[PDB]
Amino acid sequence: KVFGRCELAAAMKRHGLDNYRGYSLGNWVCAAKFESNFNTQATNRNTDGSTDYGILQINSRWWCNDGRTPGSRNLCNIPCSALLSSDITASVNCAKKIVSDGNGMNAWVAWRNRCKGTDVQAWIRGCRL
Ligand code: NA
Ligand code: NA
Ligand SMILES: [Rh+]
Ligand SMILES: [Rh+]
Repeated sequence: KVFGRCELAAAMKRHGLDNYRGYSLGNWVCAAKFESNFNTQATNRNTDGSTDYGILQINSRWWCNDGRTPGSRNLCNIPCSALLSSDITASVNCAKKIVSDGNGMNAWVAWRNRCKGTDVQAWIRGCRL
């Protein structure tokens, strides 16, 4: 599923991301924009052999099992394919574990490089929430 901006903002708010660990909803929308272009089916291979999955590009090195990432963890206790669903529940719940892991949203290099220190409120401007 390719979400609209405000549709994704509403779905993330309902699933409890707004101000989760102090990160305003605009931070999560901005991260999703630059990670996946709001596409739940997005996948990308990493140099280490792991793969990033879904709307927030969650990694098989630590967070999910994709059956092909050797010497990895599955800390969200899910198949990586769950992160590609039109239903973002698994990606949200797994993102809450990731953002709680010590580095906050710096876990998403796209957030650090494209969203941190910017006017992220712009990502939810105009949305009915
Ligand atoms: Na990415
Ligand atoms: Na894994
Ligand atoms: Rh939902
Ligand atoms: Rh509201």
